[PDB]
Amino acid sequence: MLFIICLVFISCNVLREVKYQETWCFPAYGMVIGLWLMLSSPQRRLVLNHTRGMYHFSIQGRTVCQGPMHLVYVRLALSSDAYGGRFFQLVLCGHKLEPLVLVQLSYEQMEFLGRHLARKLNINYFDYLASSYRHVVRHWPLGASFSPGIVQRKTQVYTKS
Amino acid sequence: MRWRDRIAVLCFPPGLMLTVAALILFFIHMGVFASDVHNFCVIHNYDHMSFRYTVVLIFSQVISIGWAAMGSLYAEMTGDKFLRCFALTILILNGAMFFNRLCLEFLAINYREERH
Amino acid sequence: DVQEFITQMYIKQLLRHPAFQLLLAFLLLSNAITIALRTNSYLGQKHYELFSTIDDIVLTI
Amino acid sequence: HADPSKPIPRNQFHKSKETGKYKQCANVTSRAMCNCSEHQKFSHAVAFSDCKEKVHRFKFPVTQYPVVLEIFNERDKISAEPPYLVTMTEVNMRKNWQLKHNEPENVKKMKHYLEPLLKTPVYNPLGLNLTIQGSELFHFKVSVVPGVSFCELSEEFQIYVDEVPLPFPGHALIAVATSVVLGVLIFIAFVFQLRNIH
Ligand SMILES: *[C@@H]1O[C@H](CO)[C@@H](O[C@@H]2O[C@H](CO)[C@@H](O)[C@H](O)[C@H]2NC(C)=O)[C@H](O)[C@H]1NC(C)=O
Ligand SMILES: *[C@@H]1O[C@H](CO)[C@@H](O)[C@H](O)[C@H]1NC(C)=O
Ligand SMILES: *[C@@H]1O[C@H](CO)[C@@H](O)[C@H](O)[C@H]1NC(C)=O
Repeated sequence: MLFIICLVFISCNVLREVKYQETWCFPAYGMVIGLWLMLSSPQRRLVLNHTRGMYHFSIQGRTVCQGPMHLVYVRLALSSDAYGGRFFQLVLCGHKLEPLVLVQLSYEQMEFLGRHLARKLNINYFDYLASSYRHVVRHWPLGASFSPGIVQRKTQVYTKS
Repeated sequence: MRWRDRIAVLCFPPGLMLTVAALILFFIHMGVFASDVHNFCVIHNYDHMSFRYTVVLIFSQVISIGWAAMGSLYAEMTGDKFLRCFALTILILNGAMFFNRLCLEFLAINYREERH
Repeated sequence: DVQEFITQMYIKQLLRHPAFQLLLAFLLLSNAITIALRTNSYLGQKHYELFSTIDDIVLTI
Repeated sequence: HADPSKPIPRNQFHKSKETGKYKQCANVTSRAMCNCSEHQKFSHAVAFSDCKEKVHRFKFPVTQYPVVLEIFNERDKISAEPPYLVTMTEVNMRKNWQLKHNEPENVKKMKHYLEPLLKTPVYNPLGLNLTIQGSELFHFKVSVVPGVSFCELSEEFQIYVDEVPLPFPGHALIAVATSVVLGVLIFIAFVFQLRNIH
């Protein structure tokens, strides 16, 4: 969310110098300024340890968590809209990472780099081999502990009747 | 001892960031209200109050209430009972400040200036 | 990711909820009545305090 | 309506106590010692204020209040003419009032010359309109500009506007009050539902 830190901090600067010349109306746009630096802080880098089928989460060189990737496949959950709309949410291996959802899904090049990446990461691209509508089977490696959802992950998945 | 060691190394789950960010706001507000109710009442001085910032005070108190709400549910969504008995007060705690900072305004209404 | 959908589920079940819509309609309709009554110099003053309050309440909502 | 042998309406604050002076009925203790004639009470002049008790009352916004100025010349009383340009001041120093006037091309040059020298705007009689946005007494003073008469022409009147609706921080505040008061009840359900599912 450094883009927001990039966004708010710029707004503060343009709001840093001004001449309102109005009674009261105290120039207290600095309440934004704190919100700028707040989201600024620690780069995240995730490495696919496909050699042992592992996935360890860390950022800025400090491990947070790890888990094996024995069952590996690409899944994208449906994020429906209150209007008559369809949006994409990408949840891979039934885990809660940074959302790799399909941006501007409502993009062929956007999904093209994914197939190379899924080929680069050596995991199946289920939502790409057949990409028309909501069709993905989550792999959910047995290394994860998403029991209320990992089992439920297939429940939302269609078994093709 | 595990609980602190983890979050000492790295960042925090979302609920902690917002909720505590309303505790500082609760103090920053508790200071100003104290001085304003000081000057209105004890030194009986009507010059060193707010009324130059009567909007930013109220605006923040809305943020300080809202941010507590968003942070609270995350704790209750996680369900940690320690947070659960913690944040709920902070919602009602800042709920006390808002209903007090609002009666200090209808009291110092004939002491601020004029607009109509 | 598991949690906020419920919060999104909550946002939907509130915003799309019909009691909320009915309340907002009631407020906007009352404000329209106030506008119609303000189109009268006499009643413009007597309840000026009420019309101004309603005027601001609807805007904040 | 100074009856000095009484308490005083607003002494909270120190500066208010310091800024006080009884110009008439100045040292006596019983309002009895000072003599206020009936005409003294009736007239709106300054230095007659201590004898003033009854004033003209006005409903909140006073809009288009006509300031009719009549010049009396023994045999006749004529209306105030554009040559007799005039200035309005508020002796009590209040500043929530406006004056509207029409400027015909007979004073564009009189008005433009006098305003920097006098440092106070000059108005055209016969078209004066007064507008008031206040909740208490207003004491105005009408003075013909110097240099056009040998006799200072002047005039005093008082307006007490009551029924003012509310100082600003009292509608934006009620607005935010109801919203947050509502928004809490909304927040109640969101938490309350979590305990029900659990
Ligand atoms: C001050 O107010 C008076 C109203 O008492 C205005 O006089 C009216 O002026 C209009 C022209 O706009 C005439 O049609 C009316 O007949 C006038 N009424 C009276 C009673 O004279 C006057 O115009 C206002 N002053 C200014 C500068 O606008
Ligand atoms: C009392 O007031 C009178 C004004 O009527 C003034 O001349 C006199 O100096 C005052 N004396 C004292 C002691 O205040
Ligand atoms: C008022 O009149 C009385 C007599 O009626 C007189 O004794 C008194 O001096 C007068 N007041 C003043 C301030 O002179």
